Amino acid sequence: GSPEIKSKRRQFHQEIQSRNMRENVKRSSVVVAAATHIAIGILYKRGETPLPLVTFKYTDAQVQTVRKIAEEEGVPILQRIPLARALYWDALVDHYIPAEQIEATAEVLRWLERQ
Amino acid sequence: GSPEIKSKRRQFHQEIQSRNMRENVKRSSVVVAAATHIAIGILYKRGETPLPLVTFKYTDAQVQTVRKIAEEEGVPILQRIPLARALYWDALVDHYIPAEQIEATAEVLRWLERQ
Repeated sequence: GSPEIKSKRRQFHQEIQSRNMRENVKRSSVVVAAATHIAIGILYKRGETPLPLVTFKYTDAQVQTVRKIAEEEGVPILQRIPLARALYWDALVDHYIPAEQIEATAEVLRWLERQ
Repeated sequence: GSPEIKSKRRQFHQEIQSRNMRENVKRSSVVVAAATHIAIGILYKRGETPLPLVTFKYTDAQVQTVRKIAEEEGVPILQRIPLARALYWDALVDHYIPAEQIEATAEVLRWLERQ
């Protein structure tokens, strides 16, 4: 895949998703955020997901609502600006994380295990 | 305005816009892009617009379509990754550019005047 086809895949898999925001937050393990700009959902369940999965991407004021819902549902949210940005631009929703984001995502999930 | 209200304003002014992509490209002076990721429209007309105005923001595969339409309509497109990103995150559509982007936007418009 060319960068162009990657961009088509990203847009398509965003558009085909049929989940509301609460459902997306609730099914996530953790939210990686850049406050007021980005929220990315990550799902990782040992022996279910072979790798962390990106569940959602929201932006701007939607991040406020994600924070409100995450608090209600007991999903932790962490400020990781570079990871949030990289996943925003490069990840495909409902797919495993890109290789380049493995190290940073594992660091978040070690934190999550401690939480 | 707090960063939170800025994010609400960005999202609102995006949602209230009622223009299609061709109309947005056609009314722009130049498109600032990060290929396969971002396209931002800029309008600047001396004595009409006191400052450059952000006309649109598109992402992912939509950038391909913006490039196709820009070619048809004679609107130049320039790769400026840092400016495209900064406008993506911080600018309000249908408003003048943020102060921090004045220098980089003026550089693009000097180029445009030469074109």
